[PDB]
Amino acid sequence: MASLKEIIDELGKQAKEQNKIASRIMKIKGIKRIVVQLNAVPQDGKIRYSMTIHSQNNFRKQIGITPQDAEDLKLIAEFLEKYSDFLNEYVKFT
Amino acid sequence: GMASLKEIIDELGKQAKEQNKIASRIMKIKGIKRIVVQLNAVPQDGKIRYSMTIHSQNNFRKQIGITPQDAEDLKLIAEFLEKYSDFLNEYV
Repeated sequence: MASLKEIIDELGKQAKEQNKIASRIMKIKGIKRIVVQLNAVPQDGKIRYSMTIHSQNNFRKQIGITPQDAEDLKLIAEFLEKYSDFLNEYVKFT
Repeated sequence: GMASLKEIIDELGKQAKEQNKIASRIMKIKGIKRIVVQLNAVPQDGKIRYSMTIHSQNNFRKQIGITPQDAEDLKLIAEFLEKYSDFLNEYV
């Protein structure tokens, strides 16, 4: 896995050089469906960086995240685990 | 608890059937600050199927679809954010 610095630097150059958003799907060990991207976003004559999560089935639907979202993500995982058997048995998902 | 969630699920299906639309309810998860879970009752040709989506509370269009099987992915994302917190907070 590349360092966060190696990623930010490369995307920043791409964004500056191409004057567009440059993104990379992050390779995080064990993450199988949810996609995590780093984005270099040109704005106000400089480059800004963001981290976003997506499905592998629609990238335009996304949530921007920061370390401050860590607890929320864990609480959601805990909810899913708590009710996993119930939901899988009681409802048909689409 | 499960008993409440069961009733919420049935009532959400009823609403979707009666109002001819997707009906949604935000799940009551204690301690959430920003990213909330929504249950959706989705009509498909006289059957109700369900979906779950997570959203930013400050902008519900910012969302992704999830299932119970995604618990591990969410924990791994959280753990990544924790491990690299200092760098991310400074350079994001």
